[PDB]
Amino acid sequence: MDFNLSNSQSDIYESAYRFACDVLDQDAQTRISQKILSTELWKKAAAYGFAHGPVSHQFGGSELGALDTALMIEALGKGSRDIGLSFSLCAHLCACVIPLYRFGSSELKDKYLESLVTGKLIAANAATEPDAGSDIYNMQATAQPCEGGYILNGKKIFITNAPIADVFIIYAKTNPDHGFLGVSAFLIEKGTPGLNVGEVIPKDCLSNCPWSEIVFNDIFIPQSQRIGMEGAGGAIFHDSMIWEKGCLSALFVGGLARLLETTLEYAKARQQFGKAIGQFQSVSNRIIDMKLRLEQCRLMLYRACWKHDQGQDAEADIAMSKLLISEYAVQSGLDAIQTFGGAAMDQELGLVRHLLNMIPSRIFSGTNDIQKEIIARKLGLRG
Amino acid sequence: MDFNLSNSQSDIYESAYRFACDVLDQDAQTRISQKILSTELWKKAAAYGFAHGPVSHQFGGSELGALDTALMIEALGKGSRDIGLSFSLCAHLCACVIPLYRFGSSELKDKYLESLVTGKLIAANAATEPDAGSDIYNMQATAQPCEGGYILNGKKIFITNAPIADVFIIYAKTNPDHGFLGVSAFLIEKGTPGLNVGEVIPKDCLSNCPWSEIVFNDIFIPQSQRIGMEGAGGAIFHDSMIWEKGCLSALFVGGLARLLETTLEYAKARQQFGKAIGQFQSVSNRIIDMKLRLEQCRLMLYRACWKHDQGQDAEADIAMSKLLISEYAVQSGLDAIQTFGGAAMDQELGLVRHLLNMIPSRIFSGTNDIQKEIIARKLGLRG
Amino acid sequence: MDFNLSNSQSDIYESAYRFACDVLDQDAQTRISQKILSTELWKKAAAYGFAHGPVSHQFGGSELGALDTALMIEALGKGSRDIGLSFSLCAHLCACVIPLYRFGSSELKDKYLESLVTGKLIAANAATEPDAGSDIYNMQATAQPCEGGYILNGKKIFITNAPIADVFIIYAKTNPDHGFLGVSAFLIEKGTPGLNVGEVIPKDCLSNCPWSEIVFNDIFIPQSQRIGMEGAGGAIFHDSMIWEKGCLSALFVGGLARLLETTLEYAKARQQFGKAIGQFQSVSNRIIDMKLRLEQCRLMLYRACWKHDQGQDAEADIAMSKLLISEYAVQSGLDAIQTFGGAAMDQELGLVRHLLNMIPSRIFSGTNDIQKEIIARKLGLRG
Amino acid sequence: MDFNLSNSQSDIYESAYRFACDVLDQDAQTRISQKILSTELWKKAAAYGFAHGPVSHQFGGSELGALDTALMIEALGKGSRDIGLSFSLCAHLCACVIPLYRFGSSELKDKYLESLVTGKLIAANAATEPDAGSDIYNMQATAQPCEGGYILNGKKIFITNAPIADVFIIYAKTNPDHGFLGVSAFLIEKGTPGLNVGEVIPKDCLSNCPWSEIVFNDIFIPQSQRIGMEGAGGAIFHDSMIWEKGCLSALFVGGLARLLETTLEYAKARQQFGKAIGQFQSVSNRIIDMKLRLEQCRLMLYRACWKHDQGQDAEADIAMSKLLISEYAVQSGLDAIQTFGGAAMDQELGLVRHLLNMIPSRIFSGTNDIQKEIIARKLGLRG
Ligand SMILES: Cc1cc2nc3c(=O)[nH]c(=O)nc-3n(C[C@H](O)[C@H](O)[C@H](O)COP(=O)(O)OP(=O)(O)OC[C@H]3O[C@@H](n4cnc5c(N)ncnc54)[C@H](O)[C@@H]3O)c2cc1C
Ligand SMILES: Cc1cc2nc3c(=O)[nH]c(=O)nc-3n(C[C@H](O)[C@H](O)[C@H](O)COP(=O)(O)OP(=O)(O)OC[C@H]3O[C@@H](n4cnc5c(N)ncnc54)[C@H](O)[C@@H]3O)c2cc1C
Ligand SMILES: Cc1cc2nc3c(=O)[nH]c(=O)nc-3n(C[C@H](O)[C@H](O)[C@H](O)COP(=O)(O)OP(=O)(O)OC[C@H]3O[C@@H](n4cnc5c(N)ncnc54)[C@H](O)[C@@H]3O)c2cc1C
Ligand SMILES: Cc1cc2nc3c(=O)[nH]c(=O)nc-3n(C[C@H](O)[C@H](O)[C@H](O)COP(=O)(O)OP(=O)(O)OC[C@H]3O[C@@H](n4cnc5c(N)ncnc54)[C@H](O)[C@@H]3O)c2cc1C
Ligand SMILES: [Cl-]
Ligand SMILES: [Cl-]
Repeated sequence: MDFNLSNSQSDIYESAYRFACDVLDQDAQTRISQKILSTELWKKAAAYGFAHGPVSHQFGGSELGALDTALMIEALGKGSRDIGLSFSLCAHLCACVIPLYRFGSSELKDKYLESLVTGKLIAANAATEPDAGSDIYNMQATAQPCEGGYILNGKKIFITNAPIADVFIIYAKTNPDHGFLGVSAFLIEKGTPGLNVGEVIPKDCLSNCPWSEIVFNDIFIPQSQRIGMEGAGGAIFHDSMIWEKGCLSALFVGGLARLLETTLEYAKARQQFGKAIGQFQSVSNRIIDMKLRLEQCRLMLYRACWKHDQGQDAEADIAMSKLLISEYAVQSGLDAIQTFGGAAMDQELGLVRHLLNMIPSRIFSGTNDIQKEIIARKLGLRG
Repeated sequence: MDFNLSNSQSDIYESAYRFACDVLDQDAQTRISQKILSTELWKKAAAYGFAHGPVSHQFGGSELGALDTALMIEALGKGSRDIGLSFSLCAHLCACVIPLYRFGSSELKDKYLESLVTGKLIAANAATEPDAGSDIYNMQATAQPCEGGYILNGKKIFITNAPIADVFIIYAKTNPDHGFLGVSAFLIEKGTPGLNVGEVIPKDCLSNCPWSEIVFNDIFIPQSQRIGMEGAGGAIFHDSMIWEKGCLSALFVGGLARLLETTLEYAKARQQFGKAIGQFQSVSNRIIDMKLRLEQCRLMLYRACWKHDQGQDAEADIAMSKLLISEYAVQSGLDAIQTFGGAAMDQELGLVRHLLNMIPSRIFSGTNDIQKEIIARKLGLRG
Repeated sequence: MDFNLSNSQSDIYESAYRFACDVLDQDAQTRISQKILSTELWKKAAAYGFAHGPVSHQFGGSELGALDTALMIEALGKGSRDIGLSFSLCAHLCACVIPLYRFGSSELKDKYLESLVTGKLIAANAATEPDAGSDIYNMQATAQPCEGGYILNGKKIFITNAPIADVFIIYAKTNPDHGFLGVSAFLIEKGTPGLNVGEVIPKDCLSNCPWSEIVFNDIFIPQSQRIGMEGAGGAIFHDSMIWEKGCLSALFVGGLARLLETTLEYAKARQQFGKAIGQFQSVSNRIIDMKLRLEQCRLMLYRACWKHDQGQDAEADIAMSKLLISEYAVQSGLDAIQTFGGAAMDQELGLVRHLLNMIPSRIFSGTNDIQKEIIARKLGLRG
Repeated sequence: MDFNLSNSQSDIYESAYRFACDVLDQDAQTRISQKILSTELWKKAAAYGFAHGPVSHQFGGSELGALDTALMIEALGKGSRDIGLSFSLCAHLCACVIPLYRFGSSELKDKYLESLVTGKLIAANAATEPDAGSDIYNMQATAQPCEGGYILNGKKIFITNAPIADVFIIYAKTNPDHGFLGVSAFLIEKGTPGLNVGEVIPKDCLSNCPWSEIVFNDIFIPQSQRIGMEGAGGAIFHDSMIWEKGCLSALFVGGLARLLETTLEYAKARQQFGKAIGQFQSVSNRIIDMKLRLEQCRLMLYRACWKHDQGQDAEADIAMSKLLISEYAVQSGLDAIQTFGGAAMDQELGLVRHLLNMIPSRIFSGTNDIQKEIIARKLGLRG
């Protein structure tokens, strides 16, 4: 039992924090105001190491564990205001790079993986459908086996990075008899005949992180573009979501550390009735809640990632961390706004934008109600 | 003890609801998207009766009580998506029309009141300052008595309607010896020398409801433009805030009724795992919270306004209603977003915009921490 | 819309309050300490009017509506510390007297009803079973039709008043083919062969309100002791629970009014750090929550009972009031303890005992989770 | 960063757990029912090691750190239902043994310390007064210096173990000019002239853990019985409370682990409506809250104790852990009762007694409002 980072981990965190502050946070306000995802800046971040994670040196990666990867992402969330870009980059890492590395054939990895790890190519993960959100294994897109590969039809929605992606990691049914056991995963390139990528659909939350629908109209998928074995697509999706929930969520821990520092400074400086507003217990009690939340969810995050790195079953731990981080990120965003009062409306300071950016954290990679269902199942309550 | 509306009250509510749906809600999505406050549409709403409240027939008003006025505003909040326009109109009524009617001289009312009641003129209330928010009686703007009236200097911030107002109801110290007893109220016209109205300052919440700063540089206020007696400005401000907290807050009760209907319809229609999502208790428990909140805060609102109409001391009741409505409006906005999941990001449906519009309700007219301080004082805990 | 009591209602409340203070609360501390239910005192309360409710003058009652009955019970909850006795009396009224009056034949009412209304006889309602709590229509006790009546077998648990009852209102299946439509209700006398009333089972909550199990071993029920029609027992039980949830819950509104007055007095009188503890916002914020809860749940209670008296469908309103009153009674008990600190441990003052007495309010007459299921069904979420 | 116990720590926990189950939990139900604190059993627990903590081998101790000591206490809280005895023992360790070891002279330690570490003698800590609870440095008891020592007068209340203690660690003012700097600490023996120990005062929470008032009437304290330096009594008290809040609170973490296991088993076994009640999300969502709380507060506890063992400033960490453990212990007690419904009233199972035992955890060693004030001060909000 030890609660210090190693020297190596401290160096990883500090280097990522410096890059986030000195590279990505530069001119963030202009990109945020204009709703710009700068692909050239995204690629520099990818190549720095944010697209690497556990990938081996063979493919340009850093062989990091889950805890190391989470520390880099926590630093990114604390140091850069451009959380939409950070979310886009981390989705590419956790839901696209990592499954290709963990399950792709040698041929597929040799063709695509280093390009994704360096950001030469941007990827999008396409699983969710109009009638398959939480009930993902109800997906209806079909990859019908045929001579030489598959014929793919269907529609995916809510696809982060789709408007800017060069490749798509898609999940579809190769056996409509089954749910989970009937899904396979495939890599398809932008421009393939029959792949219709929709225009960006605007949103107020994470507003410069592009998403859109994609429609498959009779796409031919060559056999060599299947990721993993036939029917393994549910397991591949599940594994990718463990990585996304475990490490991507660290963004919001770093964002909460930043928010709490801003909120503490204001509560010490702003005076009403002849005293700092932090001296009123209505004000300080909320700030203490923010502090309590930050410390608890950071420890839960670190333990979930450490358990994964030890080879232990961390599924419940990752569901608990994803739930706590996202709940605490939203609640603390509300508490920071309450601390500032009318001053919270300022768009430069961005407290309201911060709350908006935290709202989807309770939805992405499985809603928090679904996290409770996962934990309930691990506790024996779904037998 | 009776919980029905009278026939007259039902007619007032239904007429206001029809106007909100059939006039104001028409083309609201375009104005919301473009961040437009249509002054011509605002004036039609004012003249319909939303700028009338308790004003007598002599000045074009309807002699409504607080409960009647709140019902009209509740209908407005349920029927029109353009809550920024509705907030702007209700601020003009509660913080400008009503104090002028209740405290202005015959001469001032004869010159200005009917124009404000018909919306011929738009008014803004200017009390808050950089160093006087919750601690309003710390305001530093000074109206120094001089031959013929006053010399006014100072700065006001967060002033709803300032960029579009023709007249300003301003509060300033006529005696810097005192706080509350040292404030007077004045009506000043747009264009008076020394009145510098700032450009609109954008915000994400209530985004088409304009606000800005105003600076007074050596303005001469003629004696006849003082509203009420010298030093009564604190009492006038206080009375105006009772009306704003009591009736303007009804907007958010009507908005919660609308939100709950939308949320119920979706939870019945959207299916996952082979059933409507409303069949999962994680989903329905939040919707029941929304229902419980709506019923409780509507009754608290109605009782506060009824008590005022009976001539009873309703200050604690109004503080309790303002606190409950705004807390419940924010919490229910969060719960509706959670019900919809990724579907909540759609900008046309506007669930995220609705949450943004509810966030300032816990701040305007006195924060909810200040409402607790008012209630504490009424309960004898601040002696 | 009116929020005053009538003169008649004010008189009912005040007379009940005086009886609760001047009769029942006398020597309550001794009975509470010794865990005594004084049947002679219970009978005086019954005869005063607490066993009357809506029963007609023909049978000794007062023809009160639900709101009148709730006011009497609210006064009882505020004026008497002996809430175990009050709960016992109100269970007899709402679950035994009222169904016999509403559904019993002329012959059964002529034999028993006036005796129950005067408290000459004490009754217990026996519905719950080991395997039928929330799922009450799963009850397994059987009243098998036979020549002359029925043969009754089964076991009931959690039966308030069973150790002191002279008569039992029992629910059992007359058709094991059905659930709700298969239940009938019967009145059986203490001492009937085969009726085995268990010894009192102690509890820490409502500790002097006796309950026990009852076992039926081949009881013969004569035909004339069926209450209502064959198979109407589910409807009779349901109606009785509407009365119990609607009016019995008023006990806890009166108890919260008493608790809040005690808590306010202490927060003004107790000083630490040179000021009354009510001046610290951590302390006052909880007391304001208690006040907000009291006002909201009293209005919800009154509206539910008024709607019933108007002949409107009040089922959702009664479920909402039962849920809010019991949740707020428990939360406010916790908040009063927090206000007093170590002083809350005093057994004479009884703040901890008060919390214990409120704990079962979230369980009796249907748990609060079941109240949410009822409200969900009324909102169309259980179709 | 590592989240495993060492082999030594696992052995400490497991040995303490076995002793708690196989020695202390034996016949606990009888002692709980009769409100008995068995001093002979208490002494066996003390001698086993529960009175040792950090005390050196010289005095019979085990030289444990704070984390080791907390693990032993967590095991005690999980393994023994007799939490009143466990609280009594841990108060003696943390508030009496530890300050004597850390601050007492060689002469005082040689006379008393090994006897306290073996439980040969029981000690009580007497700091709180009628007018000095949270505001402890307002204590009014006076130890007036005189020839040969001090004359002690005053009154202490809420003193755990006073009715059974052989020695008292008392705090009193040696300089009524100052608060914190004016307090000194002393050891006095039962039977000293002028020491009047009150009779046990009963309570419903921790009901077999005796407490009482003590009155000092002109007690002569010889100079050699002062613990530490003159005026160091505030620092000694503060240090003792760090140990009590840091390690004694582990009792409630172990109790929550036990409660959660009991609650999970019931939610799997109890069926209504044809399924285990754990399958209803209203039920499982609360159990998941219990699980989330247990994991978070155990990690916060372990980190606070580890930081203390590393020589770091752990004051904020200990205040955060004491607050979270006690809040989560109370909330989880409420949630377990809600899970069981009417079955929670059973006195043998003791769910209601468990809630009662957790209620004072939010008060002892400083209320949770005071913990927030400590954290606020550490965050710079009390400057
Ligand atoms: C920012 C963001 C980025 C995203 N990026 C991607 C991406 O790149 N690729 C991709 O494939 N998808 C992506 N998604 C989609 C995401 O996976 C879905 O939003 C998620 O699976 C939830 O599905 P849904 O939104 O359809 O909600 P629904 O499943 O319709 O849920 C609606 C409500 O019902 C509740 N509910 C549903 N089932 C249950 C149940 N069994 N028990 C209890 N409650 C239940 C939910 O918790 C929620 O409250 C993204 C979403 C967001 C918000
Ligand atoms: C939508 C909107 C419209 C507005 N329109 C107008 C307008 O037209 N005219 C106008 O004059 N003003 C207007 N205002 C300003 C409004 O009156 C102020 O925002 C309000 O008075 C709060 O002051 P503040 O924002 O400076 O917050 P502060 O007073 O700085 O409060 C900051 C924090 O400290 C807390 N706090 C302060 N004092 C205490 C205390 N004693 N106890 C406990 N907590 C305390 C607050 O509750 C809050 O959490 C508007 C504001 C909003 C949001
Ligand atoms: C003070 C008191 C007095 C009583 N007096 C009487 C009396 O005089 N006569 C009598 O007949 N009975 C009486 N009862 C019993 C009472 O009716 C039952 O306690 C009640 O019906 C709940 O059943 P249960 O206790 O078996 O809990 P269970 O039904 O076992 O419930 C256990 C848990 O599962 C939850 N749960 C169950 N089903 C669902 C569902 N569908 N959805 C979500 N959650 C669910 C519950 O809410 C609870 O959290 C009394 C109870 C109390 C506490
Ligand atoms: C189980 C138990 C065992 C105990 N054992 C001992 C023992 O052995 N020896 C001993 O000396 N004492 C003991 N105590 C007493 C304990 O130290 C006091 O209860 C504690 O210091 C709180 O003081 P109080 O109870 O007088 O509450 P008060 O100080 O009167 O507090 C009342 C309320 O005011 C609040 N409050 C007070 N000041 C502030 C503030 N500045 N800001 C915000 N809120 C504030 C509190 O949080 C609380 O809500 C024990 C108490 C308990 C419950
Ligand atoms: Cl305060
Ligand atoms: Cl469910």
